[PDB]
Amino acid sequence: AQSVPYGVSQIKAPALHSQGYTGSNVKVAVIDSGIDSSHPDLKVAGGASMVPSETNPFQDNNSHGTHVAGTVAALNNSIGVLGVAPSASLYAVKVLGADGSGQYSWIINGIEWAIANNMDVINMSLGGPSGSAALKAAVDKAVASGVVVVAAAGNEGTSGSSSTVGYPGKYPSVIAVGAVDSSNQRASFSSVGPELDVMAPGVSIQSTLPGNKYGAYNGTSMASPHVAGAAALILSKHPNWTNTQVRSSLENTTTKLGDSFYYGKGLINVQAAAQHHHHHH
Amino acid sequence: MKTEWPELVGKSVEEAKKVILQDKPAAQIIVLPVGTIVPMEYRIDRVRLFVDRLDNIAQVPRVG
Ligand SMILES: [Ca+2]
Ligand code: NA
Repeated sequence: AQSVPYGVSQIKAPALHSQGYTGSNVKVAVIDSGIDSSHPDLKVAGGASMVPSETNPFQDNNSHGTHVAGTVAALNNSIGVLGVAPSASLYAVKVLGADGSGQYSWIINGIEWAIANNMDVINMSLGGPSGSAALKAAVDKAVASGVVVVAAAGNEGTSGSSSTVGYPGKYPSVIAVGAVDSSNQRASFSSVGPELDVMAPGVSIQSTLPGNKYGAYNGTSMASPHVAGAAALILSKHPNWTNTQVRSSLENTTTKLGDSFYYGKGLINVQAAAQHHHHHH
Repeated sequence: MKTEWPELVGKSVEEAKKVILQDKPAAQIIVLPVGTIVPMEYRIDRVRLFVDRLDNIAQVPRVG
């Protein structure tokens, strides 16, 4: 039997599934450590590796990209977990080495590959404390080209009145996502600041792991793909909506939580986002 | 619980490893170049050490 992780229910993804919408024909790039394509609860449609010495994007020797991908798009069947957008076309864009680090140029090349291959959504469950002009230009180009770009806000927690949102989440063109638990409380590690945009579940999130396994992880890494998957659901229901419209629909229909410095606009609600008229609940 | 070590910035990666392992003997320590991008999972058992090209600590070490 399949299980629906609590976070998929919490963002109201099952309301889209019941309407018949599951992210069909929507192309989502998981720009990350690869995706294990042999996992029976994932279907990987394509991809590419930007890591010079690790040329297979369908081998995930880290485990992180596979977990992120299952939250986006684990298959709807009788096994494992169910993803937010279980019919999405999933692309493994490997930009992190097995050791769990990537050069800025590799992430940029992955973003460029996504643009060149007409991805509808990019998820980046990744970050660093500094920007670069080249990084900002790549995310700005993707958004100018029509791609919905979603990233983890960072796991820096608080630091008085300072923003702790990392890059590329901190760029205006990217939707920066923080983490809440099942009671809608901000996780203590979740980055904060005026750049925090929306929140999604990121505590004890069950998903797919390499070698046909499953497991619960924590992080703004886990929160980001709920939002990338929600963007795919919305596009499958409204295939002409632009990235601008998909972004506004998620922002304009959150359930407001606390102060925006800690919670941004609150928890996404993809049921409300995917209606024509938007308001907060 | 001690979970950040701002006093280690500018020290050698060797001294940072020793000090972190005194405070947190079960820590999983990972050394990476400063200015790289890393995945955003939060692991209470892990301490990343970001080093400059001289192998000195270039960012406050913290659990995560
Ligand atoms: Ca399944
Ligand atoms: Na942003």
